[PDB]
Amino acid sequence: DMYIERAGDITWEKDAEVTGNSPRLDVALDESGDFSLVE
Amino acid sequence: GETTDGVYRVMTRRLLGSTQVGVGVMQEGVFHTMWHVTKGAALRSGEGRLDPYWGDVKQDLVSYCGPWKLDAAWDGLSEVQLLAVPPGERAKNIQTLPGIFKTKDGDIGAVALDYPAGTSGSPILDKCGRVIGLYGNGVVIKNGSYVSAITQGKRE
Ligand SMILES: Cc1cc(-c2ccccc2C(=O)Nc2cnn(C)c2)cnc1F
Repeated sequence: DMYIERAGDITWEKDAEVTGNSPRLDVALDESGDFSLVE
Repeated sequence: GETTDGVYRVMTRRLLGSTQVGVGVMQEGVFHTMWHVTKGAALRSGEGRLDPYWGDVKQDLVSYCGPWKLDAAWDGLSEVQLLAVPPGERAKNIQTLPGIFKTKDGDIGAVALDYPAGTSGSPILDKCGRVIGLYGNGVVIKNGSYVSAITQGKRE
């Protein structure tokens, strides 16, 4: 039985850890809402 | 229940201790999360109940207490922030330039940041602090990492 707990305000934060790349990927979305890689 | 705007953890006691199954957004009195977090089940906020209002397994989205309210979109250019709320750890902003999911029905923003599955439903923000979608529905890549769509609903 599921419950919620507040964790923060939704705010842009100047000078936050900057990370992650920007990949362009061919994907398919199935009726179950699962993405998959096309090639 | 607590109805203040912000980001919330989604918890269960149906497993060992209290386990974080995901995250969501409270905005204008509506709770927003991903379908795969709740599977459309009701939620408790204190002694208050939140009932599902709208959901779609294909979009992997669900709203509680009202219709989907979040309508901002990735510009296609600017960096964004994942407000990651990982299990047992403080909310943390992570700033990143989205890549692109190319599909037969159009291009979607994607974020290449690796977090535990219990982070599903964390909001992705633009520079004005607007929620442009939710993190936690995507794909495992050549490298073994996770790349999440920026999943946004529609506001009617
Ligand atoms: C170990 C592991 C983690 C994840 C994962 C990582 C980050 C955010 C979300 C997920 C996630 O579970 N998504 C998701 C979509 N639909 N279902 C049912 C589940 C994905 N795959 C894995 F193997």
